[PDB]
Amino acid sequence: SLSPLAQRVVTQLSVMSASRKQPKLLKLAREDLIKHQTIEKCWSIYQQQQRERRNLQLELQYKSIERSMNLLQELSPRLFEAANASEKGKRFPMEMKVPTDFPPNTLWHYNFR
Amino acid sequence: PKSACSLVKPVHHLVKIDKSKLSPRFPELKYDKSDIRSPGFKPKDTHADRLNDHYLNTLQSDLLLINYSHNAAVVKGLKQRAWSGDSPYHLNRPPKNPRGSKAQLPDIHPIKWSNIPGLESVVINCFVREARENQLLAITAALQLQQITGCKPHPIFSKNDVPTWKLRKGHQMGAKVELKGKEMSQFLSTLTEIVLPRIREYKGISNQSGNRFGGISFGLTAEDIKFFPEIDANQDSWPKTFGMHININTSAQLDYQARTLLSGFQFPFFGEEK
Amino acid sequence: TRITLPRRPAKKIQLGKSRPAIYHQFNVKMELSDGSVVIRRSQYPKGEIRLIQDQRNNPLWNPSRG
Amino acid sequence: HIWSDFTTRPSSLSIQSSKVKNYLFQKKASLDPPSISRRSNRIKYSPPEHIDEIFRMSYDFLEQRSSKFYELANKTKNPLKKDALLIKAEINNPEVQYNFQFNNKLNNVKDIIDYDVPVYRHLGKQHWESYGQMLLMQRLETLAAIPDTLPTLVPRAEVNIKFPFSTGVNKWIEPGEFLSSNVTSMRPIFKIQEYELVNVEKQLYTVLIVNPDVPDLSNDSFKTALCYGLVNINLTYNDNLIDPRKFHSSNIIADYLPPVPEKNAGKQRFVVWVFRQPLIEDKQGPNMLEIDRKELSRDDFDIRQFTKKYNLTAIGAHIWRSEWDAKVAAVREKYGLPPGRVFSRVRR
Amino acid sequence: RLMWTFPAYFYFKKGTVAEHKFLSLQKGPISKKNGIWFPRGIPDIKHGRERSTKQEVKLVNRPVIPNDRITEADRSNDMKSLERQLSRTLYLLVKDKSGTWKFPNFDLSDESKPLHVHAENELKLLSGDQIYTWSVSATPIGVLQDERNRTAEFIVKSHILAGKFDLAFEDFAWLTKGEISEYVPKDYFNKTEFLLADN
Amino acid sequence: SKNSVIKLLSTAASGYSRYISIKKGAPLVTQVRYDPVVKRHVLFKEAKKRKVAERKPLDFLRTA
Amino acid sequence: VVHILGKGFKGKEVIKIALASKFYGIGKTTAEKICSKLGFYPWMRMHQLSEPQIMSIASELSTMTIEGDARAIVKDNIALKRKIGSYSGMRHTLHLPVRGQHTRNNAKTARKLNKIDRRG
RNA sequence: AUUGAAAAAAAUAAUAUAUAUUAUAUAUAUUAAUUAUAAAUUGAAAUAUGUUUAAUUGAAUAUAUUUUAGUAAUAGAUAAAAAUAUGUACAGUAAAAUUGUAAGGAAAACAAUAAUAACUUUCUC
RNA sequence: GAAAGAAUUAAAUUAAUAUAAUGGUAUAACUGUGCGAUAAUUGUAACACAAACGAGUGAAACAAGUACGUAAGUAUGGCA
Repeated sequence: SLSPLAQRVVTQLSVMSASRKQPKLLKLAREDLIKHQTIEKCWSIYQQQQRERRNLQLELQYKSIERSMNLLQELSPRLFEAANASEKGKRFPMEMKVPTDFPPNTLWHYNFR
Repeated sequence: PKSACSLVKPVHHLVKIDKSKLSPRFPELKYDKSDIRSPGFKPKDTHADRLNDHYLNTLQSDLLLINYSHNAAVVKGLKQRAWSGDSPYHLNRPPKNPRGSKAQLPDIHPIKWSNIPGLESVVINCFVREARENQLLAITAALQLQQITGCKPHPIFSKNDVPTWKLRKGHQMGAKVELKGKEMSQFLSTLTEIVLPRIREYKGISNQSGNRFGGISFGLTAEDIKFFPEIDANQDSWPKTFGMHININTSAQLDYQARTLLSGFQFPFFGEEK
Repeated sequence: TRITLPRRPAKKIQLGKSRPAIYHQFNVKMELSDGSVVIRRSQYPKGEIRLIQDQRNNPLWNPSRG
Repeated sequence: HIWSDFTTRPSSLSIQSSKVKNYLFQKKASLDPPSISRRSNRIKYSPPEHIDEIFRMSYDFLEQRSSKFYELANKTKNPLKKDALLIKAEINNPEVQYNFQFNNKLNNVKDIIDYDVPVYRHLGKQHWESYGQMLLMQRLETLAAIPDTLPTLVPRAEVNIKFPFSTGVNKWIEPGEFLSSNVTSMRPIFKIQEYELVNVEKQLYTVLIVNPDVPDLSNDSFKTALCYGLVNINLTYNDNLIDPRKFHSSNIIADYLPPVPEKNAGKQRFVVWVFRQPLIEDKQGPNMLEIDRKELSRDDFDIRQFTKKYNLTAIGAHIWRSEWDAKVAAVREKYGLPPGRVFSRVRR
Repeated sequence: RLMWTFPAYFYFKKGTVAEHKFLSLQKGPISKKNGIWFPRGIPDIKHGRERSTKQEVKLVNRPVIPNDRITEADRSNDMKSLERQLSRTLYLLVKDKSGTWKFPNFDLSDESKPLHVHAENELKLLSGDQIYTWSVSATPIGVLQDERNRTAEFIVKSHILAGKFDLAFEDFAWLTKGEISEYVPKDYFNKTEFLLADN
Repeated sequence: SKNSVIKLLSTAASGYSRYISIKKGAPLVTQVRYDPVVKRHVLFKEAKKRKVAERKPLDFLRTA
Repeated sequence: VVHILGKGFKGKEVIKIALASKFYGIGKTTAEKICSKLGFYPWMRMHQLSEPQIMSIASELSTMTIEGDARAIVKDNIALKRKIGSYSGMRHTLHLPVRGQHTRNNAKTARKLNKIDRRG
């Protein structure tokens, strides 16, 4: 009927498939449904607020930068030129790592190079 | 059929009739997939995404600061040129195609608080070419992909036909999976930390790699996939591992911006940039 | 010649009744080369893993530091 | 805690059921849902874990937001803005959501869903837009009741009709239904549910049922026929069922003549239109209007011309459509209308 | 609740020592049996799981024990330390001859070199080559300006990567955005609030 | 000669036949059309007994 | 016996030499005391290894230099003189007696394996 | 209906049950199921009753009884791979080209490649 | 200021369409899809188009029943 390789392939396929592995549908009572809706809506609102806060902050930073660069242009042309360069190949430093869940054994390195 | 003449009749009102809602056929389908009452419901925001949080906190501001060019105006792309009306044959003529390209190119905007570059989507294209002989290899590749991602893969089929390579048309051959949001972020984090350091002579992603507009890519060999912890868990069940292409899609206007963004997430870049 | 698994009749998923594939996933703790632990969701059943070769002990990822 | 206060706020914003309210607001998931009436089913049921504390936090968050909105709402002077503020404050209230979703909107009981309350009215409007309004629009366009009678419609009020007096059965007419001559023998009952902010005391309404498809053999075309005409009707958000109780004999500009389609004349559209009166400033009380009853004719009726004359704006519509059956002759006889014509089966 | 069944048949092979341990760890679901009332409905089972409920699956050789997120420095409230807050963005503040706190100022007399580079050099000089910094960009984030002293302080952004600071300025500290408000003046804070990350 | 003609007879004992054309291996055809004689639609089965290529039964249930 | 150091082995197979076999970075004496430090009773087969024990086994091989990791070291020692003026480099590059053996006749062996990355 | 936990109802739909009318209505009642269907010496597990440990719980463990496991793809109103080419209803847009990308190359697959005025909704200074 | 939607313009009929060539095609005929599998039905066909005739082509409509669609409806085989 089937080889051992064929069997193993079928098993692998099954791992991915939804055939006889999935539970019943999540039914709720009307009160429960409402509670869920209120949870979700509030959360969504909170997320929107956070986005606006961050977005606003970014806008403020941009405005400050603009204000700075105009001033620099007014005062010292050479300094302005130096500031406003193409940073095409700018690379973030490899020490600035993505913050983990829990910290390492040695928290901070005081010596380098 | 009395005729094939298609011709949508005009209306006498501005109300937008959603035809789906007027039926009683698919009552479960009227609910949004986000809604709890839909069978399509899935808990989306299950836990705090770490890479995304990092981007929000540290990187995004830094990226904005980098990308500020003073009084930078919009750079319009190559577009379809109109004809000068110096002849009456120009009068209903289609526009001249773009200068260098056949297809139109997008406008490059200055980076401000709104349009800072960020990760948009990851796609993991795995086309196993031995599966022209063995269909079961495609299945195994799809499983591997699923294991790696925690996301449902989609089967790739042979779209073309060719004699030199023993390839038919309409044959299942490997799989793909578009990661988005938190799963994608996790996958990137795993790539940065676990997998890519275990690749021996790994210099990084090439600086000559990428789209013209905010898309960067690279690929992993069958040797490299055995470093993923899910495959590592049961390497026995992964003898014939399959390589894969990894298309990272950013919200970057240009490719150097995208590269910079990826560097922020601890991706090394080695080659000479364009 | 071509090795295949021959398909049975497909099961009709009705419109609206399609359910999203929520695979069984465990919360897995990865301790990297150094003692920095990180939680990640994973399909293989192993609550704890400790890694030997990571970015946190590779020279490319930190140039300054049988 | 603004949503627990009911000094200034209406009673309708609370849940009237006590058990349901208790279930909503508890400190642990101990109680079982009042919705599940049967014990065995309650036993079987298991709500999702941790739902209570999070729900409470969400309530607090949205309650705070509502309170903040109210701080603005009371300072506001202009009425539409104030209403909008009120809506914003209370729309995310769980209790009002429960009330609206799970109790009838058509024949709303005032204590549960009060359409005098702005939030509930907004909810009702949204519900109407989701399905019933779209359906009505489709039936107007497909049947060709808009351009044939009255150019366009911008649906504002939800209009539902009924024929209670003829047969006995209770049924709200779905737009574009085929009703028997027995069903539509005696007059209908309207319900004009208004969702916009409007002056309830001043604003009058007119209702016109028009039959565009009565055949005129001189013209070799059709003509309109005003089958039923009411004017100067007073609506209120909750008190809105236009019945012989409400309107007086003075309000009837053309008293109900029934659908009596001729044999082979075809299907006849009867499309009720609901207009609101023009509102005059510097005049307290409801501004009436006089109709020249000799000028307007029933056997031929320019609806558009009439609208132009009295400066009406069509807010709502509904439509049924009648064709010939055996009982139309009986209906005619009852009303004292003539025998009724019979046309050739072929449209030659 | 919505998750699939764990496909144990794949990850654990039948008739193996590893499977047996997993089985022992697990506890099975109650099956349906004729002539009995199940008041929580009849058991719906497939691959050995109650479909009606959530499934729980209980699982050098060493237990992975994570380190405490709060630190010794945090406990002591040492403001000069870099390990004192691990979940927040710390910013270097400095106290001058007067009682005021502020972000490190430096006089740019030469104006030959670029501004960010000069800043970095000044920092390095202050440190005694303990610090290891990285400028995010050559562009200045903002300016602090005033009428009494006709000056213009162009603010650079830069990231401490690996080093001490430890040292004209009297004292210094490493603080979050919330603590800087307490330390620094109100007007100054208003000027430079948005530059700092909230977390 | 790749197509032929059968004789779909009417379930109702009327005699009405709706001759249609079919391939050589014609999945025993059964069409539901109008039987004027009996003033109603009805199913039409083949008349002469022909043959169908060994068509495998579909495995709706999982087996072997 | 299992996937020990990836390319593992089989049971019944006494570990001592088993390591000398599959592994290339270790063999003979090295594999002998390699078990000694891990202290496994000699004449002990793979099937008997208490998985946890293999863990130590693995780490042990990491400590010293094993696998084709050393294949390269020699490859470089070869390339070294080869890169300098070295009769060997010719003998090695051409595929000829690098040990100055019978080029005239018995030299097929050299031609068969002796080459830039010899150990193939 | 029977146990847990600690007066009633009121949308919508669906099912159940009834009854009004030359009106597919209403009345009360409750919220089932929603990826499945034979055939498994052995795999797994649940319950009921058989021995030791603190009447007695847990453990082991044996017999019946069953239940599971026959492991298999689409989870999307799918959308230019192959599959049905007549009807209907709903919905969407292709190809080419170029910058790419493990093997990959002229020729596998995969990703990206026009414009946002206005309009609405939500947050927000 | 931001998101999200609804989309709108442009471009396109070069793709594709059961098959030649032309004509048509995105308002899509083309593509995906649910249902279905019935109208790839049954009597009278006016009236044109074409046309020597025999023939051929479109087809209103009347009547009987079927199918799908909330509905408007559409369907007497296929874009021609």
